[PDB]
Amino acid sequence: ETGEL
Amino acid sequence: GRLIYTAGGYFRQSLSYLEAYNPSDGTWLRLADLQVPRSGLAGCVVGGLLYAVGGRNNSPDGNTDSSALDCYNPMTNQWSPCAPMSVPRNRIGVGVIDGHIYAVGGSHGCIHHNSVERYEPERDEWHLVAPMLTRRIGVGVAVLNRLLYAVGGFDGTNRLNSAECYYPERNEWRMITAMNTIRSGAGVCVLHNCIYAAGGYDGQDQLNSVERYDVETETWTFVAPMKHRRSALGITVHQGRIYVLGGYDGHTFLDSVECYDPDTDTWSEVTRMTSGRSGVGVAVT
Amino acid sequence: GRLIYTAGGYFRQSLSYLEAYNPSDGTWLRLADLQVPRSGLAGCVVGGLLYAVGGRNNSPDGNTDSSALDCYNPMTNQWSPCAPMSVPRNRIGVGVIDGHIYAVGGSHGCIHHNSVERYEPERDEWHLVAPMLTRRIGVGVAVLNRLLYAVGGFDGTNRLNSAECYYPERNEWRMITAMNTIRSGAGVCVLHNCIYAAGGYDGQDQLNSVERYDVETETWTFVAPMKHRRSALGITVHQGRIYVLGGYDGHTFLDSVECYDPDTDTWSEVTRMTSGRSGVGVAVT
Ligand code: NA
Ligand code: NA
Ligand code: NA
Ligand code: NA
Ligand code: NA
Ligand code: NA
Ligand code: NA
Repeated sequence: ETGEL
Repeated sequence: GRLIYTAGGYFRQSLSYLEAYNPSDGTWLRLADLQVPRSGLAGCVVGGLLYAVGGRNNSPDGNTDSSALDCYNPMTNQWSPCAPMSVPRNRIGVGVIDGHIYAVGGSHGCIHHNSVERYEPERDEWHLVAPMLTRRIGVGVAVLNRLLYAVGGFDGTNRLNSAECYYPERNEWRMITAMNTIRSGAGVCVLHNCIYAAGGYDGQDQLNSVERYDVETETWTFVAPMKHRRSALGITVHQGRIYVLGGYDGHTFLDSVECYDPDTDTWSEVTRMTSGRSGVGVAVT
Repeated sequence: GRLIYTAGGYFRQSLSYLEAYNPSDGTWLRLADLQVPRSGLAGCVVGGLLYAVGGRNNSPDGNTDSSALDCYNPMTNQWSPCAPMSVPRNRIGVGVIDGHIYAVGGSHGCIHHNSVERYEPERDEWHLVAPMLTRRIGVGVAVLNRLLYAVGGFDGTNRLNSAECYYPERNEWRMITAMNTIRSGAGVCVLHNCIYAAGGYDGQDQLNSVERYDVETETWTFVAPMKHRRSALGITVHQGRIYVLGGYDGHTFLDSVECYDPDTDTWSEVTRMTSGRSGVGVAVT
C-alpha cells in the first residue's frame, strides 16, 4: 500500500 | 489565494519536504523542511497554521514511529513543536472540528490502534476521546455535518471496506454502510456534502476507482476513476475540486497530481510534484 | 591466502552480490550470486564453508524477513540451502563457537527478538538456547574466550549502549559494562583479546567513533575514529587488522573499505567495493 522497503 | 501544502512523504526514505502549490498560477513554492522526516503522517490547518501529525521516519538506519505534532506558521516560514500525542501513530487519519484536531488510528510497532485523541490548540493539550469500534491504520478521515467519519484501512489482519462515524457531542462511534471496495491507504475527503474515497489498496491491487457516500441515502456510489491507480496518496479539496497528490502504484512513486471536477465528473492531470513520493500529508490554507 | 568475502547488502534494494577481496594482491573476485537477495544478513565461516544467515528481501510483491541459512562452497562456486532458523531474523548478529553457528536477535516485521538459536553443521539442524536479557536487532556479536558477546542494537523502542555475555557451558547470559556510546548497526569483532565496536547509529547521527572492551578491566576505551561515519557496516579481522566495508554515512552508501592497525592505532583506506552498499555479511576464509 505505501511502496516502503 | 489559498495554497495546497504537502509535507513529508517517502521516496527511498521518509522525507522532510514542505512544498505548496498555487492552483491559480501553477507554481510550486519550496518552504522550510520538517525538523524530522516522516511519511504516513497527516496534515491539517487550524487558524491559518499548518499541522503535521504522526507518521513514521523510515530511514536506512531503521524506523521510528512518530507521536509528534508540529506546527508550521506560513508568515514566519517556521516549524515549531507542539505537545505530542499519547502514542505514536503511523498511517494516521486526521480531521478538524471546531478548531480541534482529531488523531485517529494508526500503528505503533505491532499495535494497530483503535484509540482516538483530540488536540486543543488554545491549551496545547491532547485528550483521549472514545475509541473506534475497529482498529484501523491507513484509514481515511473526513468531517461532515460536524461528525467525524473514519473510512477503510487495515485492522492488523484484514484490509477493510467498513466505515464508522463519530458524534463529538455524545462522544460515541457508530458503523455506517460499508464501501463497495476494500480500501487501505485511500484518500478520503468531503466535497459538496458527500464523502469521497479515492484509490488505495484492496489486498490484491492498487486502485484507481473512486466512490462517494451520500449520508442521507446511506449508499456508496462509484464516480469516474482516476487516470492513475494509487495508494498512500495525499488528498485535499480546493475551490470545489478534489486534488490527489502522489502515491504508490505498485511499481512507481507518483509525481502526478490529478484534479476532479464534480460538475463534469472528470479527472484531469493538473501538475506534477517536484519529485514522486507516497505517504504525504496535505492541507489547504 | 585467505579472502575476505562480502555477501548481499543494500543499495536502493536488497542485493545478491558475493564478492571476495584478496588483501595480499588487492583484487576482487566476483563469485556466484546469492539465490535470494538480502540485506541485514550475517556471514561466517565453518569448516571452510561460507554461511549466509537471515536478513531481509525486497521483491516486487513486498518485503520478507528471512529465516534462511545458505551455504557457499568456494571449491564449487555454488550456494546450497541448509536448514532454516526457527524464525526470520533481519539485522541478525552471528558468532561461531566450536564449529556451531549462533544466530542472535534480529527482527521479524515488528517483532524484535531476544531469542538465540544454535546451528550444528554435522546434523544440519537448529536448536534454541537461552534467550538474551534484552531484545536486540542491529546487534554486533563477538566470540572471545569461548564466550559469546552481544553488543548494542535496538530493542524496539531505544537504541542501546548495553552489552551482555553468553556462557555456552552454563547456557546463560549476564550483562556486562555498557559502552560509552549508544550504537545500533555497529561493526563488532575481536582483535588481540579485545572486543571492538566500530561505527553504528547512536539515534542521532551515523558514528565514526570506535571503542574497545577489555574483559579483565571491564572498561570500554575509545581508539582512533574511522575516516568515514558509517552504520550497517560490514566488519572482519584479517592478519591482525580490522577491515570495515561499506555502510551508510547519512547521505551515501559507502564503497570505502578502511583498515585499522592496532600497533599504530590508525585507520587507512585500503580498497573500494565495486559498488557502495550497506548491510553486508562479511567473513574470512
Ligand atoms: Na508504512
Ligand atoms: Na526505507
Ligand atoms: Na504504546
Ligand atoms: Na493491535
Ligand atoms: Na525465509
Ligand atoms: Na564477563
Ligand atoms: Na543501524
